Amino acid sequence: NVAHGLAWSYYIGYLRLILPELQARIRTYNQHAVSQRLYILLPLDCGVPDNLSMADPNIRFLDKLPQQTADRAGIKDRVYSNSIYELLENGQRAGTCVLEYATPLQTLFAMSQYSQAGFSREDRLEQAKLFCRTLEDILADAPESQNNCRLIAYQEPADDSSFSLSQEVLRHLRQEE
Amino acid sequence: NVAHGLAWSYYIGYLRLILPELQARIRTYNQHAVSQRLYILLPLDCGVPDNLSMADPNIRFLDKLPQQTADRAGIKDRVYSNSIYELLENGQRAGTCVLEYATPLQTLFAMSQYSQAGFSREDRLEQAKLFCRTLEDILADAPESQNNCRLIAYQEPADDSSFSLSQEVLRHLRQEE
Repeated sequence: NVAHGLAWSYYIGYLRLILPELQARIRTYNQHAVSQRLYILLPLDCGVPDNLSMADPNIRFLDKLPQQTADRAGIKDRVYSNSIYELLENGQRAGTCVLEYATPLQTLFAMSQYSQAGFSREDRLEQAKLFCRTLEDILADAPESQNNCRLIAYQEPADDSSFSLSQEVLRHLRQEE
Repeated sequence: NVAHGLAWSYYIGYLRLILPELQARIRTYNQHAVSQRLYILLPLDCGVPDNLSMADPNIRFLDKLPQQTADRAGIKDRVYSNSIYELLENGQRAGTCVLEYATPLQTLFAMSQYSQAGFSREDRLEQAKLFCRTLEDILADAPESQNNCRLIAYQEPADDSSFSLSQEVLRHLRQEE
């Protein structure tokens, strides 16, 4: 269903455009240290806040990369931007990386709320899973992915406290070892 | 099929974000004249070149609007940009407007070429039509659309010369009368 098109659109109109130029952008910043790879958050609840420091204050915005621009579909200098965050753990800087949510999941969340979209609110989790799975299969085979990015899919427990998002990211970041 | 999700995603992650701020952006430019409304090109052949002056040299890039920025899905200051074109007719400036292609149609075109996307190349025209139709139905009811934008859907003849894209746009622009 809908997650398949959105996963493909996310690759085609974003990942395949930005991944081949990412390492080069990261070097340039590091002169003027940031881990290689784009870390893409995939919350299966589709809860995508716009400010990441509100998902977890241990994720703390540092800076932006150098913008990448390109002429796209009649738009001159369409801008692709990405943000660099520091991951904190017990008050210590434990990691630095380019981190963001996968925006199509916010697009599934919204769809589920608009009547005329014929997308039922209880189909969210199944579409989110389909989106993650489609996207992994795309990136296994993707020439533009060689390292390059890491998917961080997760599901919060029902419905207690704990869950650290920073710790979730820190786990994958440490793996890169 | 896939065009439904893409139309909804186009509204949700773009049109509903940019249309409420567009008129205000157009006034600001006009101080430092451009028709109101975003003109969105919908070629049913899904042929979306990146440079519009290559679709028709009578469409000639003038300037960009003031960028609109917002914090979106962990990205700080994601940038929405739009380009202003002059429409020429027999060497005379006949119109000035903010013009672009609908990018999801380029996303359908690409999908049709990747084997693993299970999207057959001969289903393009039917998905393009579905995308246009879904998008019109979204924008009939859309509070964010009140004027605001104009869809210009068209299909080139098989397979002679003529067809002017500038003339196609000029027709809808003149209607706004």
